[PDB]
Amino acid sequence: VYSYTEKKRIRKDFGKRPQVLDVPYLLSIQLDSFQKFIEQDPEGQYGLEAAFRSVFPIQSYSGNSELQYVSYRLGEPVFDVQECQIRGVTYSAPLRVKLRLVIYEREAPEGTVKDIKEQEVYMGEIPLMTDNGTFVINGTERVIVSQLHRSPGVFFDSDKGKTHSSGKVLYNARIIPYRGSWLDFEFDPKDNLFVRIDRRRKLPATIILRALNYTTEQILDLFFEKVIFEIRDNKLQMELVPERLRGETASFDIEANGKVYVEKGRRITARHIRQLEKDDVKLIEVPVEYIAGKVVAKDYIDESTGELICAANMELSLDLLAKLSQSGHKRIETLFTNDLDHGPYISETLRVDPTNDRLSALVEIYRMMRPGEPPTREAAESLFENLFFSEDRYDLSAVGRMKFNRSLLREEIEGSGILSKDDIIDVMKKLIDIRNGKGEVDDIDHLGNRRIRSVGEMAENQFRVGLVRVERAVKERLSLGDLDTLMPQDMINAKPISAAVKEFFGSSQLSQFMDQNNPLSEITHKRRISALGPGGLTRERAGFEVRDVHPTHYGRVCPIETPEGPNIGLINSLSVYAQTNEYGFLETPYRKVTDGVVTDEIHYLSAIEEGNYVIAQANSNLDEEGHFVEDLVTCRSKGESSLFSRDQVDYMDVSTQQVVSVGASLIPFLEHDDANRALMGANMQRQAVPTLRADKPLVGTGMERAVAVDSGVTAVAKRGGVVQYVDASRIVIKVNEDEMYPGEAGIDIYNLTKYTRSNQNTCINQMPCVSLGEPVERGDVLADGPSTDLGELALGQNMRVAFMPWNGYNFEDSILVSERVVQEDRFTTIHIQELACVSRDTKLGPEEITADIPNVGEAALSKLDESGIVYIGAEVTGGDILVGKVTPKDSSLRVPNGVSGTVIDVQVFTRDGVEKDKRALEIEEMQLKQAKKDLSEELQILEAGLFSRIRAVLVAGGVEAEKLDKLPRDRWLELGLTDEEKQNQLEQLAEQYDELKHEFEKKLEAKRRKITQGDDLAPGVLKIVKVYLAVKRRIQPGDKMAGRHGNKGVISKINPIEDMPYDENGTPVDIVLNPLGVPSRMNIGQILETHLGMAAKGIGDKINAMLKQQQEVAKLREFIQRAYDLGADVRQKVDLSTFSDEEVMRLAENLRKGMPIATPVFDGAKEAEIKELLKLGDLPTSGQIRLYDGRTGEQFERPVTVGYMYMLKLNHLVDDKMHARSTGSYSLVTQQPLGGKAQFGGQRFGEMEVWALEAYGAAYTLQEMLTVKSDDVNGRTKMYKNIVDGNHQMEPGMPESFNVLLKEIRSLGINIELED
Amino acid sequence: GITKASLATESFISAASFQETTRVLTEAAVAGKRDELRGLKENVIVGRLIPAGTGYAYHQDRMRRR
Amino acid sequence: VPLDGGRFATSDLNDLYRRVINRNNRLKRLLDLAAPDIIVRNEKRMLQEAVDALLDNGRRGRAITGSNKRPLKSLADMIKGKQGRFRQNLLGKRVDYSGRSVITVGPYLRLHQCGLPKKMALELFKPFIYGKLELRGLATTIKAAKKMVEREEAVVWDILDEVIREHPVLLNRAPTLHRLGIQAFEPVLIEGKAIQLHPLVCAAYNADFDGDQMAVHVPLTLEAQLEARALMMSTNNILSPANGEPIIVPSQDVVLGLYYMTRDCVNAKGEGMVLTGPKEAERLYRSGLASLHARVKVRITEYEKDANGELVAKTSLKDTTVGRAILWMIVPKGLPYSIVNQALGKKAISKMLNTCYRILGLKPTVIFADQIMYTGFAYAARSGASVGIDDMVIPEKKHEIISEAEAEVAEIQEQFQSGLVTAGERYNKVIDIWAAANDRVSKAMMDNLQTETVINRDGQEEKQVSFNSIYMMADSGARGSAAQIRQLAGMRGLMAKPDGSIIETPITANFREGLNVLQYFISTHGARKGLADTALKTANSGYLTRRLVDVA
RNA sequence: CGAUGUGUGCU
DNA sequence: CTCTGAATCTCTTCCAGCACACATCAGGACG
DNA sequence: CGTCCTTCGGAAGAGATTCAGAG
Ligand SMILES: [Mg+2]
Repeated sequence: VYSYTEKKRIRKDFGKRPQVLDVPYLLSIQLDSFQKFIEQDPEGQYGLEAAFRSVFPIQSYSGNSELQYVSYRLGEPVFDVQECQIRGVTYSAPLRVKLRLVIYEREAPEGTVKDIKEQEVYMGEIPLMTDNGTFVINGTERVIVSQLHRSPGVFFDSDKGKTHSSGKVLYNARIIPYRGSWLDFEFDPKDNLFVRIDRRRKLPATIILRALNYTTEQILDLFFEKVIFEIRDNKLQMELVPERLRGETASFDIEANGKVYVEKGRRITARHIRQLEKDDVKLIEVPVEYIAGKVVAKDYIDESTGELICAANMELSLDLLAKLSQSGHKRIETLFTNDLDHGPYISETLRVDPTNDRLSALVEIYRMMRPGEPPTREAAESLFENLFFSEDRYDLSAVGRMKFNRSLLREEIEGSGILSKDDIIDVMKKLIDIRNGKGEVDDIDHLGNRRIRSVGEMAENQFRVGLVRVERAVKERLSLGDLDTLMPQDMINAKPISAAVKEFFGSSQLSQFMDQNNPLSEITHKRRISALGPGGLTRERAGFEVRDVHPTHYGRVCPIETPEGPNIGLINSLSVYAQTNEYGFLETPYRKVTDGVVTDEIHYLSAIEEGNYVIAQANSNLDEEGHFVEDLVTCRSKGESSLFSRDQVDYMDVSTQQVVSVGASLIPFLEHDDANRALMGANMQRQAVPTLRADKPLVGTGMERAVAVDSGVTAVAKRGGVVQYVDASRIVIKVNEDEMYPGEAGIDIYNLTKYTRSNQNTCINQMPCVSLGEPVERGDVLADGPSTDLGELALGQNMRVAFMPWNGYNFEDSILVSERVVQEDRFTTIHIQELACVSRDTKLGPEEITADIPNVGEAALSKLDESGIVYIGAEVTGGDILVGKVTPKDSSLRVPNGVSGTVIDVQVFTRDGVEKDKRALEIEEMQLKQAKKDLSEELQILEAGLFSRIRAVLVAGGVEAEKLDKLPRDRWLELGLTDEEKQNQLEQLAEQYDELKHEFEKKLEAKRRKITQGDDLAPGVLKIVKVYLAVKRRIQPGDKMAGRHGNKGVISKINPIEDMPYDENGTPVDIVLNPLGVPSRMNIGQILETHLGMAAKGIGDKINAMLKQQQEVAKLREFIQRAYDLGADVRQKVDLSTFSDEEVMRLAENLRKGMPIATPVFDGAKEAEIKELLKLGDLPTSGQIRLYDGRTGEQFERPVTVGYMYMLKLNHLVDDKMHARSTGSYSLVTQQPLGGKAQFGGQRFGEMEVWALEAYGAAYTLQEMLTVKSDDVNGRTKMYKNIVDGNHQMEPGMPESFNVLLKEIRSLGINIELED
Repeated sequence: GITKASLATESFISAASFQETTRVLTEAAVAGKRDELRGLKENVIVGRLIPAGTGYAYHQDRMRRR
Repeated sequence: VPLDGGRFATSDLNDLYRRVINRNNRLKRLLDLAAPDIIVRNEKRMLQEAVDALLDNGRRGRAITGSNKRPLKSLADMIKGKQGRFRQNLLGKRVDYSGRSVITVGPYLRLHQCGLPKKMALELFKPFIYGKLELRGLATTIKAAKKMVEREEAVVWDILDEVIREHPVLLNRAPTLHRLGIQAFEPVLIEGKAIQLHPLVCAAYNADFDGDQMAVHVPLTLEAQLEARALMMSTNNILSPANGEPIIVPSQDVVLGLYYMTRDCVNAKGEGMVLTGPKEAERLYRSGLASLHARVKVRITEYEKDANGELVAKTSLKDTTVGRAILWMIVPKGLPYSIVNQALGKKAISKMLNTCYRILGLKPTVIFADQIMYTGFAYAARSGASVGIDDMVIPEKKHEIISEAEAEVAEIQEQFQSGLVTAGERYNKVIDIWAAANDRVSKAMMDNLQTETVINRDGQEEKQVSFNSIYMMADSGARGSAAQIRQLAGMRGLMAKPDGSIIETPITANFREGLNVLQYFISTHGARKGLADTALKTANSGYLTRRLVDVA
């Protein structure tokens, strides 16, 4: 089965690996982020209510007051989306927050409150979205870019290489707080650890171990184990485990029980270790001076005097041995410090430490945080608790604690956001072990070390900024809390809230502006993740590796979609089938594989669990149950591409197209060409400009349908119905009864989008495509939007192409251009320039609006009305005065230079309290009657539906159809009929009728007010009237056009038909390209496009032959069946038998110009299939058919491949790129020409060409350039005199800017002067 | 080296066009510096001719007039 | 200055002065009313901070903002930076009498001249035509002449033709690496908005016709026009300044037509028949009665300037192709025939032009290379040598040597099972055997694409070199390479790893057929690596050449 | 009658 | 010892050119 | 409205500090 709409024009499918998954909904990201953001939801995570539970309740300073949270609510926005876009407001809804105050009594911690009070208090507005997800700020639709950042949490790196040239790596443990200060570790080449907070100085963490109140013995107990010597009978034998003997050389003759095992000088093998462990002897006799090299683990004070014989962090000597021996301390504790196994770092790190107690640690910390203050006890304590123990000042989220536990191989996934000592100590233990030689550092470029934030997350962050500001203000004003008279708005201040949200959506790099020239460009402007923004790095301090792709991106990040130049590999976007973890990672589907059967499911996987498994590729020849024909197969282990066994794999690639993004998805023949030109062609397809007349491509990919659906450019039928009424502006659909509401009748009434202005000054417009009286489908498009061709997305166009040289008109990127195309007008663009005209109240009174325009030409006056505004419909030239705004003594609105157009629309916005003149009131009444007629016809056709439901009730229950229609529609209810749910349904619809009365009255009056009400403007201005122009631009030789292959080009010259080569039929080619562009710029797939489109067009020509020269359904039936079967393994699966034979007429009219052909990305066609179509066509093998010259009329030797190419046009129109300035206005600070084109600016003359002039001897030239033509007013006035005299003589005088800089240094404390 | 000769330069104005102009200004201020400018870029900046080609013959003439 | 409204376009300098005068007035009032010394001490410290921030904030470790969380700009920062005074103002100058658009070719033009838009000519030369019309009396004043040329009347174009009769023009490109990026030319008035350019200047401009822009410059005084027509005239600009290279070398298309031209096959029309003059060969070939690429016996005549510039006439009879004689009529007098007596490659025609300038001087060399370019585009358009989908001819030995290297890496893996090879041993063995296999397939496709033509001679058969289109396009040396067609026809290389070592699996597929996901993924990685290298290479080269012009 | 950012695009 | 360089430390500074478009400018707070 | 107010580099590199090493 297929859609009845798809029965109009089916696509010839190609694809050999069958699918298990369709295309999911693409705009889920923004919807889910914003919906988890705002919802009346429990449990905090995630969204607004998490921030509310964090910030609330707000209590007093134990001053018997507490403001508690209740709820929040938002009503509708005051306006629509559309007139709001016309208006220049956000589409935002009133944040109405339910809050209750409780205030206690004197000695009432738990006692009775004196007053409670609760209100749903207002606090600002936040923007609601389009159902396409986006926001509009002030008539301008901007898009929030989600930001790639790292993971918050601990990380272990080395930072090797260029550190001190010692051949020595470093090691750094790096903790990233989700909210808090930086805290990282650092060693020496001399092997001692230090710590910093927020890139500050190099001081150890053993001082903060002192600050955590740990003794030296406790620290050595933490980070080390013990080695026990004892004062004994003779020579003080050692307790020994032979694992401690591993990897050593015997200092003396290793002996036990008087038996010799290892000689002195021998290295200890594991042989003798296991032999002595068979023997199991700890106590072994040691020499007295060998222990002098050991360092004691603990302190030893004397027994009699209680005085320190020897402290810890201290090596030994025999005099100390006698001093403790004459006291007789029978325990001696040392550390196992095997210098390859356990480096002695911590003991000597303590040897560095000058501080002793917790308090000197506190003083040193309090000094090093803020230098320039005297030390203070409680201030140091509060500072230390505010470092990483304060919930106010430090936290990591659930993701942060989870990845923290992931770093520690724990079990509990959750915890707090502040630190414990155990956290820091275990991180240090891991760091010591990485210093020792166990464990592995990890790159940042692993995607699990990265994380994309959401719109709701960063919105919650800004919301939290507003919350902490307003709670500081409230706890300020609750200290100012005036009893019995304060209400829950008397301390409110939504101006930080509003200022924060407006600064965020107004001034953010991530909030940037939508690209409206392409539905695909809009959706990839949505589907865009950056490496910049707040918390983002800097491009000028980023290496290659952070820009260059990592194999974790496979199946998750498209490798061939990024901008170039200043930001490469940093604005990388999402793939097709990739999705989003709850924890900000990239879950991704995989076809589960059993022992021999692919499980038909998918399953979502993390980055790190991809290393656990081994994933089968999509082009693996299974046999109908997962029976793969080999047992060894190319897979990856941990992104480790090599051939792997069949019983090893448990997972499989879902799609052959899931590896790329949606921009690459429409690009055929990728498997033959290079990604440079592929990425460039994807960029230029993003750079595409809309045409006038839509037409489908011939090489489809199947992705076009779901992209055109998910892009909001059209009307998807939200219900399945029957077409009732069609107009060019709205289409009425009568809803079928199955999806119909039980009460409140309704029919689908959708309004189109007509000729209107894009964000990029082009023609966004919607076009109907269906017939009246027609079955439709729920979830289906209804009318073509901009650059959409009959339920499909069709950007460019396709034309008659071939490859040969012709007189250098395909020289590098030159484009041979037939006259036939500019006859056919199929690349005319329509542009809309909008201007306004403000009415500011200024000095000497304001400036007026009417046509009192003195001392001007009467032709520009006669175009105006009485009110001073040219009429709608007026084709205008350049420089034409538009609205007369005379100055009190003229600054009238005028047409800019070089532009023409036609007056199409007037919009007026006048300040409230200002009288509108006759044109404004007249067009106001015009639009009033317009919307009045709109609402009236809505009420009347809903009335038609209502009494049609009443008629459908009276089909049964005493039907009197002749006694129905005689009396009018009203009392059709109470005719002869039972007292059932028929008549009760009629009563429901009568209540609906009275509701339509009251509702229509109140909506009509509200619309009267909204049109009537004055417009909020800036202070100073009185009215602003917007102007709309109709600009048409066909083509001119010199603009920039291309195709889908990185094949940039410029139209050189429009050329007649009599220059075009033509076949033996005489049909002239349209555009001819370079042969030499093919081998060097390695994009061979355009030749495949040429052959395939040539064959498809020959098929469509035979179709149009059998169509025009008429022929029955049977022969065309045979031909179309042989066409849609077509050779190899297909999933078309259609038959000609199941057709109404008149849709076949409609689909033949759809095929008379060409054939829709689907093309997979890496399951593309083969050359034998191409030759099959050529034999199915009337077309030869190579396709290099001879042609004949339009000039000489001879056969071209070595004939050329001809065909079609679905070409592309760009928004590089040279009228907005040609700019010249003989003499214009001058800058103020230096009397110099400016730049730009709006400002009529001059060309900047840089210094590279000054050096080029220095390679010449251009003495007069350089002198007249930089002095006369830039800086000196005297030189340019005298040169002006010379030119109006014909004279050629100059005097430079002095560069003014030279004097400017000299007086600037004179403004500095510098005696710089000029001598004689 | 190529940054050494740019700093070690009589043309302090060319050094001002080069990096660490502040150090150039401090060194010239403690120098009490006065410069017959010897070159190209500073003479572009002051807006006289360059002693390069035709301008070099003019500067031959200019030295000949003094 | 005000903005649009009562607010003003601010200067942070004025805020600095405001803060300093505020602090000073408060300090002097504290001096007036006998305040203690710690208070006025901190007051003086704040004043010292304010004055030093007016001097150089940012030299201090903390710089303050006024708003927008963006630190303000001090006087030293008014001086320095790449938006500094010499940077932004004193050298880089926005200058009148100039005009920027996108350029094009217009191949019929000449090197001394250039195409130029008529409306830009109307724009850029207003006071000239003002002075000329009031010189002819047809203009009353500045106002009348200005309104008449704003009307764009019929007579102003004639006076424009008078004033742009011989006035030179110059054009700039923004990556101005070396001096030949700007040259002097003669304007040709063009209906349109683009700028037509002679093809032999483009490589010196290093500019593709993708849509790159150039701007123009107006030589105002007469002496500047003298300078440009003397020094920066493109006719004077014939060689590299870096060495003795001819910088007017033809890039791709005319040399393609000529490499097509002076080839011959063994067997075609009039093979080895006799003529006496290339006029006759031209009359045969325009009739098509003879072949283009065939041996032809002609009588030829050359000249020899071995006296004191006096050219000795002599003649002979050669057997040669057709287009060599056709160009030999275009060939001026004092030349040998041995210079044009071969397949006439890219460097061959380059050194031909070199010797032509070294011997026959400047101007006949110039106009002769011009006529070369004209007839080269002529016969290139007449030929119609396309490219085909079957130009990439693939030997059957491809998959055989694939199977060979497959068996070899299988055996080295079997040795790696028991450990007969280690990691590095298997690594080196595998990279060498894939390199050798790829080189063998390269030799296979090399011979397959270079000597495939085996045709009759009027006899049975005879081999000769291949008439493949892409092989001849590479064999011209214009575009492409043997390694690049090796990437096309054969398999491509052995791609490296992200570190700098290599990946064990090469790209064994070709560009002619489809890849997997994986080989495409790896070569994509290498391509992105190369593109980032190009961008940061430009970033390095900028500051490089900055110091290079800063040193001597 | 602007100066800063902010992204965009061509080399 | 006491200076002798050397090594090693800790703070500078800079980094291609062109065009477009858009936003924001002192605003906060109290008379 | 009007007015008054205050946390991602790689280079040298240029000293600055320490050390070793002694005499
Ligand atoms: Mg270019």
